[PDB]
Amino acid sequence: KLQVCEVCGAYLSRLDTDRRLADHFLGKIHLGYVKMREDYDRLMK
Amino acid sequence: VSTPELKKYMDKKILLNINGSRKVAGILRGYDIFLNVVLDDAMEINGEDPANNHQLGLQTVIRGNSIISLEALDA
Amino acid sequence: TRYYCEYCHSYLTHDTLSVRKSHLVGKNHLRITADYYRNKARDIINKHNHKRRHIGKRGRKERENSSQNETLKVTCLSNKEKRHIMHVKKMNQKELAQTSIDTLKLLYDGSPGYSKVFVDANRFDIGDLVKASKLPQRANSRSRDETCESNPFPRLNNPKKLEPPKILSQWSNTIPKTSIFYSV
Amino acid sequence: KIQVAHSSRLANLIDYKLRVLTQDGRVYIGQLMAFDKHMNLVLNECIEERVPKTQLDKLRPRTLNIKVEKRVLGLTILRGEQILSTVVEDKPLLSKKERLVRDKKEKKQAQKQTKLRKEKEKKP
Amino acid sequence: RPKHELSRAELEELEEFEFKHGPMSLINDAMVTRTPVIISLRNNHKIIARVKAFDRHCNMVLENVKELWTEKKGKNVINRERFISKLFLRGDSVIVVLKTP
Amino acid sequence: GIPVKLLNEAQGHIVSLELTTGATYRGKLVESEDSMNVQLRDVIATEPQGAVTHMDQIFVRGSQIKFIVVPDLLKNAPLFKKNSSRPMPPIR
Amino acid sequence: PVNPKPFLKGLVNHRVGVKLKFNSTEYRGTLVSTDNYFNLQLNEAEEFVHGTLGEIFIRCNNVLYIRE
Amino acid sequence: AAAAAAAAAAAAAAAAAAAAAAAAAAAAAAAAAAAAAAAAAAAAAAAAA
Amino acid sequence: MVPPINCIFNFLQQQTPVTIWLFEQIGIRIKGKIVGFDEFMNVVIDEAVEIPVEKGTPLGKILLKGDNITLITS
Amino acid sequence: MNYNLSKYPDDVSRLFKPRPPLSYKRPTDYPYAKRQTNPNITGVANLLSTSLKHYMEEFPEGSPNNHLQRYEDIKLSKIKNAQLLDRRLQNPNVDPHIKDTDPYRTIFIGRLPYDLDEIELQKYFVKFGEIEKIRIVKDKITQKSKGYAFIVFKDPISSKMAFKEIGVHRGIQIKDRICIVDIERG
Amino acid sequence: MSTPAAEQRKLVEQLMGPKICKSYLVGECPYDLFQGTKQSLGKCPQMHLTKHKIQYEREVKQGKTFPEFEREYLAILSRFVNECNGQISVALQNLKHTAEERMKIQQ
Amino acid sequence: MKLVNFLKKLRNEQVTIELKNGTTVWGTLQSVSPQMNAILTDVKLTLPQPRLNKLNSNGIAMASLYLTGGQQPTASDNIASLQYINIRGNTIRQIILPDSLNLDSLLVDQKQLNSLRRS
RNA sequence: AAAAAAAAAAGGUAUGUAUUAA
RNA sequence: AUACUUACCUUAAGAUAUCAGAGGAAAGUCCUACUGAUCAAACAUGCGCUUCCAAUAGUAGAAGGACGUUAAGCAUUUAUCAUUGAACUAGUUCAUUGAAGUCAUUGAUGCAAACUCCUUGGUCACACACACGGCGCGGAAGGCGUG
Ligand SMILES: [Zn+2]
Ligand SMILES: [Zn+2]
Ligand SMILES: [Zn+2]
Repeated sequence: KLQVCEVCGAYLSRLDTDRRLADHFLGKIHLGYVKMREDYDRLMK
Repeated sequence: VSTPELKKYMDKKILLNINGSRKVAGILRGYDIFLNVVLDDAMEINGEDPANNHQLGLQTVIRGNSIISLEALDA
Repeated sequence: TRYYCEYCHSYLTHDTLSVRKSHLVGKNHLRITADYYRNKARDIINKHNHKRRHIGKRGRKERENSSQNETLKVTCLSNKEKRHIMHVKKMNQKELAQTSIDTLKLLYDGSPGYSKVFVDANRFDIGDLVKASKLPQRANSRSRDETCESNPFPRLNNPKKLEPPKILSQWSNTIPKTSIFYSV
Repeated sequence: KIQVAHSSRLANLIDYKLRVLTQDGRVYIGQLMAFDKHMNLVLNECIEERVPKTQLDKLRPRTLNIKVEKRVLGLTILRGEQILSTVVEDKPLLSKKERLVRDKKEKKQAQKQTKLRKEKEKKP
Repeated sequence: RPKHELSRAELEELEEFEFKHGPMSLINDAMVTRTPVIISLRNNHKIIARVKAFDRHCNMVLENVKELWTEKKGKNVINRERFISKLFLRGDSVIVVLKTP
Repeated sequence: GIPVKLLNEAQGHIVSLELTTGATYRGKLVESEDSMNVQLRDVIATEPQGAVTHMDQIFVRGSQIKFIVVPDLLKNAPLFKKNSSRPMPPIR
Repeated sequence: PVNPKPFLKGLVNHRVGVKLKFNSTEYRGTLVSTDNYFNLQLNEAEEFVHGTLGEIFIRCNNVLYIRE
Repeated sequence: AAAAAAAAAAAAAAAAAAAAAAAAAAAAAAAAAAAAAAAAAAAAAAAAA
Repeated sequence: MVPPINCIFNFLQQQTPVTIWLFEQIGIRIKGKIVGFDEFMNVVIDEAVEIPVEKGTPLGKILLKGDNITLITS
Repeated sequence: MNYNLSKYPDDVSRLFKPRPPLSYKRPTDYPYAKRQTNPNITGVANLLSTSLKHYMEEFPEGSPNNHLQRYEDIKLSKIKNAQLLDRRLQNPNVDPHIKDTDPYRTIFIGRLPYDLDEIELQKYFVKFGEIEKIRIVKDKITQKSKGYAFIVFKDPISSKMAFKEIGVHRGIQIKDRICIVDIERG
Repeated sequence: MSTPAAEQRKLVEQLMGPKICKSYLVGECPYDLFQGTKQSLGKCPQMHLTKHKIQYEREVKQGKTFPEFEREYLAILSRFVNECNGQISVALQNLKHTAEERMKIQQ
Repeated sequence: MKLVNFLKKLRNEQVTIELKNGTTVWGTLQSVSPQMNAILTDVKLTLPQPRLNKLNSNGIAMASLYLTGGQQPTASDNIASLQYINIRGNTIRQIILPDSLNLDSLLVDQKQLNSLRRS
């Protein structure tokens, strides 16, 4: 029971609420992919 | 070897005592493994607060060897 | 290197400030260590001093002066009795440890500055620390701004009368039997 | 007073009450427990003794009685940089034989712990 | 080139070079040629002596040491001399060392 | 070494400091490193001449520390066990 | 963009003064060689604080600055 | 949601963490809607037979 | 974050003049143009003057040891 | 304690109670700002070098260094080793223990047992082809076998085959020993 | 790494001694982000040197601004964007089903 | 080469360890650590008297000397006698070793030869 | 006359979710 | 304890007494439960080896403490700086404005005593014995020596 986040390609359960997900959002993988998406948007302009 | 952990301190206005006598106050910018601390808008505190206090420069760096105690006056 | 945590007895490989900081803050390590110092602390009270005895030769004078004095009877409880009474005494000490009479906080509950002092979260000295003392709260109030304008009359069927002073369980038969006046 | 073993190093002596001299002219007296490569050591119950500036003139050359102001600080950890020299004050609460006894019993208990842990992990 | 890259023997050749060719060659040439050297410590008095040994940290073993120390109080000076046969000197106290002609 | 490990074991407890400048910082220890430089929380400060103040957060350099006073109940802490039995280390 | 070590490699066998940190004493002489710690060797040095000194070894910790 | 995650997390990453949290919640709602549509299609397929 | 020696490298290439305080025992402060530096924070100063603590004498291109450095101030 | 900002609960935190605040004692030492080692070090004087002569006339000749002679012994010994190697290097068309026929057909055997025999080596070397000449290296001071030999064969191809076969695998077993094999190398 | 003077000499040598790489005015590069995580592996091409970085970021103030670095930086980045999207597809294929619908067919 | 390895062969000799304080220690020498930590046995450690018509001696060394517990009350001059002093290495300034021992035998380091004999 | 391929995950700590009984 | 999810991270190097001689695989290395010397540790074991181990034939005493009292003991020395106005000698008092300002003055420094209380020891055995400075059983701490 989980939904894969498009950013980091990793799995996120809906029942773990937010405060656990913050650890996944502040990790190096997810934050890095967050930046790379934004960089793609930078380069599309 | 290990970097000192100032990570919560940076960008906060901080007072720190240079050697025995002196006390410098400035907004912490960066730091290194020797605790060399570079800060901006430095001011040298003295007995008379508005009077004898005189600013140093736009950017000042401090040798970690002369650092005694570092207090942040800030959140 | 490797960091051996001797409280948990479990190794952690290639010590680093991050992983070691995470382990030390960990809940399991927390319980293990706290319990460890609970035992090491209960021991010094548990351990009997057992100081050494030095027996000298009783003199001829005090043997004669102490012989005319009659021998006193000693009382010794049964094993089944002494186990229970030791349990009771220890549980009484644990009670006197946790008492900490707060009644002053109950007296001033409706004072105009009660929110700035006795709430202790919103104070100055201890106020800012409690925030960082809040647990990480992983998964699953009395604001300071109050004024006297709330609760203008402290008594409108609101308050409970002050709790009666306590009494020792042993000597509870010491109490004067009857009150002087008729309460409802 | 007390005779220390003619060859005894800082590792041989534990739990002896020591007398520690720093660069500033103050002394820390207490039981040593651990120490380190750079010789910063851990004292159990220790009291720092100090000769005031006013009593100091009494020590200059001419029975002297010095009033040595001292304060009690328990379980400290010194710094090797400050330490100057170390002297022995007393010998431990336990004799050598008794310490051999408690060492052997402690080791046996330690082995029993490893066995009770190994066989508690293995079957479950 | 930093020292942590080199092997165990490359440090030995490095120290051999530094002693043979380098600043401390002033002391080395002084040890072989039996030339007396003057040494100023940071304690502010000066030994005239002859170097039987020396080392990386500059600590050195000496023979026929002559120590010269003066003291003054309120501009009242006295010169004191103290003779020693053999000595071992820790190298952190020294500042300047000269080789006499 | 054990002396530094005992300082790491004192985190979150009230400790005292003596800096080689002569001051005294007594308060609660938040962080400590293997370089002995510590940072303390809600600390009372005594200047070398006795003037006492209060500051919420402090960071001190370990080289300037002289002695550190640690809660006494850490004396019997497991670091001081002479004969101790560790299991085998995991293979990595 | 000269750094310290090439600056000492460029000052070899040139007349250099060196100010120690204590008495404001400076040794004026022809540099001979330097170590990795910037130990100094000097020829025909003169002590200014007035004298003439044949050969000198200067340990690294006591020097304040080096000039030409 | 802000008071719960604000304590432990640094304040500078609190904003981007909050936006990522809201985005995740929206994605969860979308997945729920898709599941509901699939359920409706299954009901229609059961009614046709 | 701006590491301190990065900031010093910004003193080298930006050619800004700097005043630098020494240890409290010596009693002089140096000022000049920081050219280059080493890992030990010992720096070469071009066109440096030593001021006692404005009649100070000009020094030169001078290598100054990092052991005596207290502040480097623009 | 009241707050106890800690991992531990209230009962464990109140168990760690510190000793009471340290009483204040006025410092008996020099303030950190005043701390310095002795300044105004008198440099080495022309007057000091003038006082040198009293020391020089008293101890004109230094004691000899006998700990350096231990090193000057070993280094000179190394130079003499190099000289003996020089005596050997000047000494294969003269040697005529080595003057046997063309070196292309000369195959070198080594690590042979000192108790070995010419017949067995004639068989093991004869396995790879016909034998032209054979010579066994013995010391000049006495007849003890050095453990090496040179075998000239009728064709160089058979000598190479013997080097590869016999020498390329484990060494060729002869008597109780494994014998290495190669070309003449000289 | 053993002493602070060695690490600091390494950092100063990074400060003071085509190479392209890091490019865009904000941080990035594909590699530098994921070090220590399972995803990215070790040495990466060319050299992200603080000297070149300071030169380029100062040329941002100079404003010469020729986004050839960005035109290489799309060829670098968008490939990783597509890799992540692909991994998403693989995970979506993996997760949803199993032996699964067997029992569901049973239902 | 580490010249401290010389001091480790001076064991069981009468020596004076003259420290940075000016304090001088006469005693029988025991094992010297690689950091030059010097441990002695039967020691008389004192301070010299600068005469110069009463020039105040080291004020810190007098306190550190009385605080060893070894200074006896009736000593007229400033001295102390005690057993087992352990001295940190960085405190040592000079070491005056006896006149009898020969340096040529003790100054030969076995590692220095071992490096040359092996090459 | 000559010829041709490679063998592999590791395992530590922490957090959340589920299971181990009248 | 098991399963899944997420986060944080991964190997400074080398060595285990020295010296010398003989042997095995001209130079060097490695090796010999090989031979000698020296060193170190553990374990035993000895010395007419050294020091210490408290009254009961009495209400004691030795060592070490009090972060104990007398005790506001006795004898000393101390309580912020700057600006403006009034008076004033030729510095002093009062009022206003600003800055910082450990608490204490029953303090702090020096001097000394009395009292009270805590911890510790073989409170062992034989002996109340006119000598020229021993040779009871143990325990503690050392030094030296042999194996
Ligand atoms: Zn995600
Ligand atoms: Zn743990
Ligand atoms: Zn890159």
